Amino acid sequence: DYKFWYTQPVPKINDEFNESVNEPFISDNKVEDVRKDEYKLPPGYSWYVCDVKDEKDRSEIYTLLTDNYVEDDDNIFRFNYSAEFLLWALTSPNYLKTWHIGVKYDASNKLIGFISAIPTDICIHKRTIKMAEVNFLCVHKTLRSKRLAPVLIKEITRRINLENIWQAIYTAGVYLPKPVSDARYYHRSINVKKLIEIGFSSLNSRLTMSRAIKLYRVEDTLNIKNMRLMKKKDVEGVHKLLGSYLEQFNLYAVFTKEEIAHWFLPIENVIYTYVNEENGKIKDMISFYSLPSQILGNDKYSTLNAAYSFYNVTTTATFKQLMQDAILLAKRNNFDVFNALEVMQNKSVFEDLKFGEGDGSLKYYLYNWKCASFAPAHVGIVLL
Ligand SMILES: CCCCCCCCCCCCCC(=O)CSCCNC(=O)CCNC(=O)[C@H](O)C(C)(C)COP(=O)(O)OP(=O)(O)OC[C@H]1O[C@@H](n2cnc3c(N)ncnc32)[C@H](O)[C@@H]1OP(=O)(O)O
Ligand SMILES: NCCCCCCCCCC(=O)N[C@@H](CO)C(=O)N[C@@H](CCCCN)C(=O)NCCC1CCCCC1
Ligand SMILES: [Cl-]
Ligand SMILES: [Mg+2]
Repeated sequence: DYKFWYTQPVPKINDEFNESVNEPFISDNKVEDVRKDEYKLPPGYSWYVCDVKDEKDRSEIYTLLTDNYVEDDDNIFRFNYSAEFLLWALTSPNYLKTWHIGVKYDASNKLIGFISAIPTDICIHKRTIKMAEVNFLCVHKTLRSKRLAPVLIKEITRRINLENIWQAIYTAGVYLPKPVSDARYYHRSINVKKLIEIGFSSLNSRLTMSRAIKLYRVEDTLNIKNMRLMKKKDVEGVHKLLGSYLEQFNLYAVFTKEEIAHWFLPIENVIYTYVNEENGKIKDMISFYSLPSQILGNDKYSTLNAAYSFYNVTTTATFKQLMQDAILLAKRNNFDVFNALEVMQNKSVFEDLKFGEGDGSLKYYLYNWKCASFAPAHVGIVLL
């Protein structure tokens, strides 16, 4: 059952809506009526507002997620967002410090839970709505299944509603009421022997080690020869190319110029964006973010270096050629695997480019919004 989720303005498990339905579960909400008081925590635990711009607070969030964040279904790989990744993820334009909420255990003064949101304009089925994007919900492994997570959820909802914002977008690997879409992850091996060693991949009695290395070999030469790291001059051209491209989709972020600068200007070991400029015009782009996983219980390796497909647009090449070059640039940047969801145009190139189907899928959710669900080809946004 979903005893907490049932109490929320989200679809029931059997709710099915027509294409023409595109509206809040609960309208005419009033900032005036929102609770002013912080939700109650169990005895000896306290809210804490985290300053992600302070290196020590940001270290505390980092340590909590390194120890306690999401794993694969077999508990071998744990997401290991870097501290600098977290700074970038949480400091987007017009972010609110008061949306970065920790919970401390009073007796140790240590952070045991966290939840965050950033503001984002989201276009769902051709209506743009101010939303919050919720991410990084984490409770310490030692305090699980004590119903802390609905306290964290209800508290960020209250803070977000104080800002006159009544919809949110979030993603999870767990099934919850009720996905507006569901995208499988696919994986394109780069460092094959490592991936075998750590049990990310496997060999069969058809594939020997040398065969598997040969299969995934790539030519160190770009299809689009001028693709280069994006520069601050490129920001308006990226904004034009990406903004135009994204409008075809059922669900996508509407980016200002300033969000473009934030979300794409490269930061080593965090975000990589490459552009093809022609005539002072940006005609193609490739982006991917770095998200390592800590490898649990492997004597030889501690970390799996992984690049995640972000936003990719081509006007002068094929999309296969574009994504071939995205794999190469990730190889050039020392990544072991290139990961992508079956969103946008991506699935169309998976078989050709030797991506393998994963064992997880990422569900997309909206809070307080009622709409038809859609196939993930129609999803045009990637959350972190
Ligand atoms: C308008 C503004 C709106 C703002 C708010 C919008 C919504 C934002 C929602 C958040 C979006 C975050 C997106 C995001 O960060 C990306 S998805 C990743 C979330 N993080 C992890 O998976 C970290 C590893 N696990 C944990 O820390 C814990 O297991 C957590 C904290 C997840 C659950 O802690 P726990 O100790 O295992 O459980 P209880 O405390 O006993 O709580 C049980 C209740 O929590 C429901 N639950 C479990 N996992 C959930 C999940 N991933 N989303 C939503 N709900 C989730 C569960 O169904 C149950 O409710 P139910 O009885 O109805 O079934
Ligand atoms: N919601 C925001 C973020 C948090 C939610 C994120 C939810 C996802 C959490 C992590 C997760 O399950 N990853 C999956 C996605 O497939 C994953 O890596 N599988 C890998 C490793 C499986 C390890 C064993 N079990 C996987 O299949 N390799 C197969 C690779 C292979 C390459 C060669 C060709 C065939 C397949
Ligand atoms: Cl080259
Ligand atoms: Mg709990």
